[PDB]
Amino acid sequence: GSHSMRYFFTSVSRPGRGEPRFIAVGYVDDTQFVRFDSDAASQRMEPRAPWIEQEGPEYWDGETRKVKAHSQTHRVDLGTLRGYYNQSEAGSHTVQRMYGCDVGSDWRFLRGYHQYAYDGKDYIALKEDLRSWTAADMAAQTTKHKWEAAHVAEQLRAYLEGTCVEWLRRYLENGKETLQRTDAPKTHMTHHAVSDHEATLRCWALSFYPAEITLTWQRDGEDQTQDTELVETRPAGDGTFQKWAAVVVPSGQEQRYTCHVQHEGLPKPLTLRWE
Amino acid sequence: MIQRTPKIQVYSRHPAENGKSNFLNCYVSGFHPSDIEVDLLKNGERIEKVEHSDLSFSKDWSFYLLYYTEFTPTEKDEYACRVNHVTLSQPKIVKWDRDM
Amino acid sequence: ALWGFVPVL
Repeated sequence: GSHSMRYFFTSVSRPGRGEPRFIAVGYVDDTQFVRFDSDAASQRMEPRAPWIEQEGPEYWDGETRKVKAHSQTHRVDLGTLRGYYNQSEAGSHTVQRMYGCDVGSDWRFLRGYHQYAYDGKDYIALKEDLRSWTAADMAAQTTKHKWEAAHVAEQLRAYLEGTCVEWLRRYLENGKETLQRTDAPKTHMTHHAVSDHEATLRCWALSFYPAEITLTWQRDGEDQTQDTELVETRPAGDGTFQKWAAVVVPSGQEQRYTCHVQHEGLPKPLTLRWE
Repeated sequence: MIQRTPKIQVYSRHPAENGKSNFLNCYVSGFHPSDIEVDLLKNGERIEKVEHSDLSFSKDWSFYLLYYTEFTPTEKDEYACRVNHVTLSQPKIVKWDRDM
Repeated sequence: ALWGFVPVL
């Protein structure tokens, strides 16, 4: 299947309470593998998955050096934007950044990303051609001009198509037991009478990986999207995910409903019925 | 400035079985800014041994965090998650239902 | 691994 590597950075100012807090996390598909917190004691990039713990001191010293450089810069970025938007020094603001690469089933480069958001709003982003930038406001355009003059897109492109994919492939092979695997969902249904003529049927999908999944309810074979309560896919905390979908059924019509489950770990789509 | 309310789900890692070790989770997602308070409660009192995941966010820039603690469910003990954020005029409490 | 060059806004 396809794969991806992504780094997420969050910088938050706190006027009158020291310098901004900076948090960095790295992911391969839906598995986190590293982190850095500017408020933590170690002041080092740290492992968050067993397969990356085997990397030597050269790796950890190198990622620590680079991550602190990211921190210092994104700490300063908050000051730069406050100026661009002429905002007061009293308020707390947020800068977010994300970059990474996607690889196809053949493990070759598919797409690359590098974008920012200020206080939850898109600020600047590299376009799909990996050569131009998207800037929504005047401020963003100032950054856009600086980056065009410094030929940032070109340097970035070399990372996205080369370095990024090379490391992703390495991680996929070193942690193949967990990254190249799939945990099919374990399923079941629950039935609960809400009254004397209506009951709730809930379809469960548990302990699955990756997170991508499709859960649906049908009545006589027709979709019941508007009558189905579907919760967001959630982390179990052990590396797997969970999700459920429910529909309220008139007592006596249970047999008309079917739950359908689609997941990469299933040899074939599942069709469940309460009976 | 943008402000998005957190979605809240309280649940256990494994299906709940009285007397068997497990983990109680409270997942908060879709919120902004990142400033947030999350507590897990046992019969109304705050549990002190609670950890949380490293701050991360979704494609639409909204934040998400998983707060969790080890616990052994009983037939009588009740649990819940209490959340406060700028979008909430009052702390929001969601009770654990072993069926959700 | 991280990108070694860090652009500035």
